[PDB]
Amino acid sequence: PQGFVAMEMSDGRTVMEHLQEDSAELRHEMEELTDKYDEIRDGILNMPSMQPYRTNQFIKQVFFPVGGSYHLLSILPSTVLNYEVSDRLYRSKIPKIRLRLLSSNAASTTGSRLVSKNKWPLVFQALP
RNA sequence: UUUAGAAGGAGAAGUCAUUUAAUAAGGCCACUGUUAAAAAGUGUACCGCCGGAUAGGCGG
Repeated sequence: PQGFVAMEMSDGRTVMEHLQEDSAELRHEMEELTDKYDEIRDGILNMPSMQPYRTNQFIKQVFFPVGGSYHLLSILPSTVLNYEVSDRLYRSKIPKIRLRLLSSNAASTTGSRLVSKNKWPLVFQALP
């Protein structure tokens, strides 16, 4: 579905936009291929929000002091910011570094759409 | 109690061949360097005698 949604129609706009519009062009296109179009659209537009329910050895877990007690933070990285920053730094003169480490297979198994698009992100060079 | 904790990046190799950088030219004019210092520091040692004496002591 992450590939399906990312396709561009004849006007160059995403299937996401045409689904949100329920555009007659997309309805006509899909109904020529399947009768399930209404259920596909409803499922895509009604995807649940990802909720944390557990933790693992692999998530970075960090103690932070609060009033002499310590809370146990679990740090989640942000993909929307990583895509946005990697985009905006591609078009600016700021001192920047490109991380080029993820393979395509590794990026795919992160399971994100944006990480598959943004496998080699640009990032700020915060150096002395 | 720290985006915690972990890590072998590695082997090998012909860069070669050739070449007009030339032509020309006013750097000139003016100018107050200036007053005042103990070279000190005994620079330095000498010649014998006792002692197997390299050790360690002596007179002048």
